[PDB]
Amino acid sequence: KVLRDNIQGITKPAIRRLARRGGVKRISGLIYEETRGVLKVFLENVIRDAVTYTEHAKRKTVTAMDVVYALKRQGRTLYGFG
Amino acid sequence: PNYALKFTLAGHTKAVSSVKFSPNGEWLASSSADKLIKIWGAYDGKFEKTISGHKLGISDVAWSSDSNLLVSASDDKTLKIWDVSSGKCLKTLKGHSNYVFCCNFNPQSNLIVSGSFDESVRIWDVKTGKCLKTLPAHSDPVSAVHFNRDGSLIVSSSYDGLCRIWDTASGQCLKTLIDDDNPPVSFVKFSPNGKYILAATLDNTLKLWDYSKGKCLKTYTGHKNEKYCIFANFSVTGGKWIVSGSEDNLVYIWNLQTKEIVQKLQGHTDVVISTACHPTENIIASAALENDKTIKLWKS
Amino acid sequence: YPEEADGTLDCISMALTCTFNRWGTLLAVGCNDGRIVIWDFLTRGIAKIISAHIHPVCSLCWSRDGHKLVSASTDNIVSQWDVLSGDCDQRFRFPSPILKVQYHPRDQNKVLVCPMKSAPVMLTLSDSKHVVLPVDDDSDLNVVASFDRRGEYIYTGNAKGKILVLKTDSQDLVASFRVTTGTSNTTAIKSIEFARKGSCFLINTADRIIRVYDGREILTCGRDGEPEPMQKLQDLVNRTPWKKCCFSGDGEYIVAGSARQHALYIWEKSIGNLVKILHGTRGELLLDVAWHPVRPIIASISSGVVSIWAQNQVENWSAFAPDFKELDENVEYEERESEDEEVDVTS
Amino acid sequence: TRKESYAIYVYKVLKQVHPDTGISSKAMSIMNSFVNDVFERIAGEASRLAHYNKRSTITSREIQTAVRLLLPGELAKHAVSEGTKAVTCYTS
Amino acid sequence: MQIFVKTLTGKTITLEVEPSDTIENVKAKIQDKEGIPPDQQRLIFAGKQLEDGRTLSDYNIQKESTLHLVLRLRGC
Amino acid sequence: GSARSEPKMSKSSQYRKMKTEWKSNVYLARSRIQGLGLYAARDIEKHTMVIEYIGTIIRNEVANRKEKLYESQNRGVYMFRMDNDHVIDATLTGGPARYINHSCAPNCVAEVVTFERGHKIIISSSRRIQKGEELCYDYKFIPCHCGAVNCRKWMN
Amino acid sequence: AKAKTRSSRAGLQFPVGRVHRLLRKGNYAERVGAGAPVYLAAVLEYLTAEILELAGNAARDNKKTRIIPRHLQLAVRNDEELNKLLGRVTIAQGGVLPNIQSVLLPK
Ligand SMILES: [Zn+2]
Repeated sequence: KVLRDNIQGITKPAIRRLARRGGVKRISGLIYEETRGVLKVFLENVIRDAVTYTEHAKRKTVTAMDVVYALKRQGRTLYGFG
Repeated sequence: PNYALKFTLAGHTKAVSSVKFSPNGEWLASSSADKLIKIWGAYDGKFEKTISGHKLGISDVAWSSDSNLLVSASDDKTLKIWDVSSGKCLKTLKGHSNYVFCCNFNPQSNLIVSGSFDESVRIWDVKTGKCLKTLPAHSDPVSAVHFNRDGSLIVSSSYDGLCRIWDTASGQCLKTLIDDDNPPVSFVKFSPNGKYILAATLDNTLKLWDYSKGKCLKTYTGHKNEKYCIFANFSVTGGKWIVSGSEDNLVYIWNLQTKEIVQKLQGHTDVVISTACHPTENIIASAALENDKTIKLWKS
Repeated sequence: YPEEADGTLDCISMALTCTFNRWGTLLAVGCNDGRIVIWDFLTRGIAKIISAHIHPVCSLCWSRDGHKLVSASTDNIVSQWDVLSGDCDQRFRFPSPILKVQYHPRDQNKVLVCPMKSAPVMLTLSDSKHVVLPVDDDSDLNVVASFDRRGEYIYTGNAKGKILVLKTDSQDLVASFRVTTGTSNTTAIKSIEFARKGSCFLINTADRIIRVYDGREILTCGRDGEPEPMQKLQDLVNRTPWKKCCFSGDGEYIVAGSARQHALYIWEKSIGNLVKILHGTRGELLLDVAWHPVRPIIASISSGVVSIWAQNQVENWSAFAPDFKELDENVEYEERESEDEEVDVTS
Repeated sequence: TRKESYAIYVYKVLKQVHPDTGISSKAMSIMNSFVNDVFERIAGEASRLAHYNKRSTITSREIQTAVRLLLPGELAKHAVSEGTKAVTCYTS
Repeated sequence: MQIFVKTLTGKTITLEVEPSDTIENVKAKIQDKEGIPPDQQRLIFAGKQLEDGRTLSDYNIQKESTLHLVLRLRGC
Repeated sequence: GSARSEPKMSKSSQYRKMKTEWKSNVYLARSRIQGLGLYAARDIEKHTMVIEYIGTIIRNEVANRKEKLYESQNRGVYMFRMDNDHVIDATLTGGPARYINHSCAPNCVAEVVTFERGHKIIISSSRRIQKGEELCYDYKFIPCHCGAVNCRKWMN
Repeated sequence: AKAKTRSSRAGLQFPVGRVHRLLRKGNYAERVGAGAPVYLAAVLEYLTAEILELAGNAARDNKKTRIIPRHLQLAVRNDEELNKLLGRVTIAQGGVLPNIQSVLLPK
């Protein structure tokens, strides 16, 4: 079970809706690929700490408490799961 | 020392390049560049069969344990994997881009080296024949490939006197040897122990070079080798003997301790391209180029 | 000594075990569907594919002559092959499934076979005259045994901890000792391996501790001895149990593979410290580890993937220049203005 | 009244990694505060892990996990090996 | 006392020892006559170990015996 | 057909930062143009410095005997001029840079930055040269064996 | 018997008993294991060696002999991962890197 893509899977109208939630009127063209790159970098920096907590706990299932703790170390405290 | 002529092996369309005896007294084919390998004999010139059908001239042919299995170092940048009783192209070796000068089966009969000129030297498999490695064999074109007594060392010659003893298992040679000449070395080889290598320094002084020190033992005299391709031979049949090839229509046979002129044998009509030696009997051939087109057998 | 990634083998999946000859030329990859894939190093090719069986081929062993393998499976047949054309000479359909086969190194009519439950009994090639190796206790149900290096003795190992030594064919009880595991609780044995120079050997115990002994020391100990180990190896940080151990090409660098994490650990015989931890694909589980005898490159078998781990000669090749030493600043020295030995060349 | 510092150990490590290189007092105070800072961070992450698993014991396992969390990439890939080598030499 | 040690090379060695010595003192004597440090010179009687914390009478050693040795890199 | 029968007839500080990493820059790698060349196990970036042409300074006249030395052992086929005043050798003892080849698309040029100890041949970069690309310089003073795109197949 | 320090038993340079006392008397946990101060002393030693190597290199490269904090500032901010470790740390008496933007300079 090997996967190939879905870095393109975050679509073009989804980034458009996120920007129009942010209060943005008019968007140029390269913002799509640049935003895909930024999102991939941030998700790598969260999944590293989540997987490290999991492998230390001697399990095989990423629990939501570990995502909350990884975001706690990043400096973005999340409320509403633990 | 009264080595006398016995036979004559004529019947060539182009120049003869080499003679190399069988390991145990079997055959001596017409290893020439005439698109012809006629299986001639070593005892009486016994003609066996005709193995031909080439595109260009063969620089030298390899040899086998039964003195049958060949591979052609022809000048058409290709190599077929030959057999005596087949007459069929098994595979084709590709990876050269110039004259295929030399190729060998090791004494363990499991390697096919193939020397080149623009340093597209590839060591091949006998069975499969898959592309493995380009080797930076020198800074110059290669003029000799050889395997030692056991088969872990590869000597190779240069145009400035590089005696690089290449490793078979790793691929990094050990020791660099030199002379004060700038020698375009036509041929180097091993010994029955692998420690003494006879290079080609072209001012009528050919030296037998040591393994570790890189010195010479005994620097010979009286020979003629300044431009033309001449092989290098030694004899273990009776006592110590030194046999080589010539240029002035003679046969060079001497002894090691003497370094003298004690025997030269007239009978040729060209620059001697090649002599060779036999382990148990004093059966010695002596080949020459297009102005002779014969291979004259000699025997005491 | 291996330090890189250097490549791997995506040739035939479902790899299970391998070993080498004396020379280190081929690679007998054991497979799940009853196959032995043979791959070459210096030509990087697959010469012969012996489709032996359909069942999981468990054990393998090369002989000295370079002609005679021996294997077994859940097919439970003590097979044999030859590398010329795949000639199954003999076929011993036997009960009690097998773990390990082992020749005598030079008297290669005699092979040594470990069953599932009872004692290892020395089989042969031609006749069925198996030589019963008498184990006293027989209640342990997993007893492993082997030769020494030269085939001069037979070393054994139970699951209680008692070690017995017999002569290679006439079974002289010459050495007897129980291992000094813990204080009140001993442990079992899972493998004992041997070198190619010397008679040092390792004791793969099951309290996560490798113990190392020498042959001369236990022959001095003999019957009712307490041999102290040359070396005690473990890894207290990661708390790791062991799967398969081996030796170096000289018996200096112990290569023990993990059983949890897909990692190799390498020690020294003399000092006894770790020198390097190897790594690979972090999402595998490793089973078999092969050491190469004359050139230190390791093979690692997990998930059908076999990897080649060399060190690339990053120092450099130095074939051309033992001469030509380097001067850093522009050093100038421009003032200057200007048959002894007869060794048998035919030897 | 006797304080505590790491001056002699920075002396020893500097004289191992360089033959004849002196060090002023300002840089010595900098290295003292540096080692106190790194020690506090690693022990903090170790204590948070030992509370999240509901264990009650800082072993070396949690120190390894804390170093692997806290140091970015290549520096972690050297430091883990150095620590494992030190413990394995400590045993025998 | 004049004891002998049968090492791995047959080096049947002579010493100036007494019935009132320890083990480390004998090993330091072999250190002083040869140069080999005392971390390995395992004197062996009937296939066993002799500890470096005993005398020469804590194992019933008869004088002018012939002992054994196994080399051991306990420099570690 | 035979060849056997035929006879054989701010800049200074970053530069010293590069000087502190000569083992760290490259390793002696090959190139299939002729024998060796120089590759990299890294990506050589823009304005990254590589190598300095050092060795043995020939005087004004000593090249007129060095050309005779070239006929004994065939020693130096690796030339690069310092200036009208001097030439630098790299054959007896000196710079091991004698395996930097040339293809007719050269990825480096020659530049001179002068120290107190004289003019020095200094190499920098102007682009991100990637991993394994052969470094080779234009000569501007035997055909080549590279097989390059839009290649002159000569020396200069 | 004799008394070997726990530093020289493990082949280190930093102390071990001091680290063990600091772990027991900081209330980080209730029970400190055996290998933990050894492993942590090794980690601190490697980090101190890694920074002092680059500091000594810069100190040789400015023709001085000692190390003053300008060399520590340069050897930390010219690096690539120690910059990420010491991201929010001001070294006193440090100064900044020589950095000028592009378009300020005349053509
Ligand atoms: Zn080109």
